[PDB]
Amino acid sequence: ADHQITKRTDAENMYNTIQFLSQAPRVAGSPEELKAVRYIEQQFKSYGYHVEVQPFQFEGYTAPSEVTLKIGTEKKEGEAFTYSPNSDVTAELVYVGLGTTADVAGKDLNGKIALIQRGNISFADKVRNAAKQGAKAVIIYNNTDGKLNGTLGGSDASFVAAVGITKQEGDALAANLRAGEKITATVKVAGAEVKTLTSHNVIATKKPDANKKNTNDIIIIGSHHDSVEKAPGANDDASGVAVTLELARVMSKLKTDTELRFITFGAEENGLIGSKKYAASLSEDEIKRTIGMFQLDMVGSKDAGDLIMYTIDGKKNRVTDLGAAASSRLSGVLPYGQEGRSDHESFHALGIPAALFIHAPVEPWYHTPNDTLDKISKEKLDNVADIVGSAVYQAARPGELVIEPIDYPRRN
Ligand SMILES: [Zn+2]
Ligand SMILES: [Zn+2]
Ligand SMILES: [Zn+2]
Ligand SMILES: [Zn+2]
Ligand SMILES: [Zn+2]
Ligand SMILES: [Zn+2]
Repeated sequence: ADHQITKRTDAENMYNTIQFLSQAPRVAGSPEELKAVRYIEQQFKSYGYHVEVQPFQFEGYTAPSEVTLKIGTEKKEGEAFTYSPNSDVTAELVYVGLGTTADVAGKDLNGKIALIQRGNISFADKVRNAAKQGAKAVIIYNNTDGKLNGTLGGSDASFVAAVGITKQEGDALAANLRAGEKITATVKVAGAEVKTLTSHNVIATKKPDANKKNTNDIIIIGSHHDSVEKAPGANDDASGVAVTLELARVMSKLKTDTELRFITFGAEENGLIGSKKYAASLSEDEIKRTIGMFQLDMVGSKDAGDLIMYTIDGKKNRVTDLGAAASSRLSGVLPYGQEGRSDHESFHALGIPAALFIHAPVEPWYHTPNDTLDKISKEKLDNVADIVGSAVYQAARPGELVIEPIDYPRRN
């Protein structure tokens, strides 16, 4: 059965998809993401699919033009978190540990700037908790080297300007404050702005066409078509889009007894907005009938590691069982691990078996201007299409689904 897939997976087709999409970054809600949506829609149509485009709005964020952070007089290096409000405050700096509801409680922060350490709770909770006590601004310092780049999740007027700084420059301030030093700081954020944008999900569905063998099962194969600012996103995630499109083309040449939904989600980098919006469109019957959701994200980099399957809870499910079965016949042992950070999380949330297929550890070009076409491996793209396609086909081919018992290890 695998041969029906493996003899049809065209690596050149996938390479070409990536070439077209990665000519420029595809920031969610931008003209470039719209261009990708149109392109993807047209390719699905070319394979004979009826296509639907689901629109949705979300709050976008334009990084601030001026990020000035100063400790008394010396100018420091800091980066405002996404969705950070604007500010022009100069006041005493107060250390509030991790910034929990208790840490900031027993401390006078009214009109002051809070110094918080990165820990477990979200950057959003810290800013929010500090702002609740009167803090006019928040300075968060990293736990490791390198600049601290984070996001407050989404817009929220309850926030106050928030900027991040490296661990070294943070432990120093915290130490002096604990030592009893009275420090004054300056936090000025200008340029930041939030506006409503529209993104889209592209859905191509192949209804079962066997006949008496048709089941009422549904399988979703997805990827996301947006990329981060300044990143051409060849591997993240044009690669996933490419495999999604090619597998749709491959399946159009075969009879199936399972409904297949090939989807490219928008605004994945903004917090899985697209997939959340699509998941929310499903009926209770559709949810119970979806036997598995396969997410393809970063599956073609010559500089990435081996293929692995990630689940939200780090447990095996129907999708990892199918992935492992296919791989066992085609390439060898395919491990699984625990990780979210992609659209499969939106389906796992509904109780639908889901897994992310990705090459880990990821390449160093991840989310950089270096995530380009010349880093792509046709051989790897073809391998992923072969494995994911055969895993899906094990279920979609006419006849009852049978998954033989096979062992595969969990790997972190
Ligand atoms: Zn192959
Ligand atoms: Zn092939
Ligand atoms: Zn639209
Ligand atoms: Zn991605
Ligand atoms: Zn990404
Ligand atoms: Zn080779």
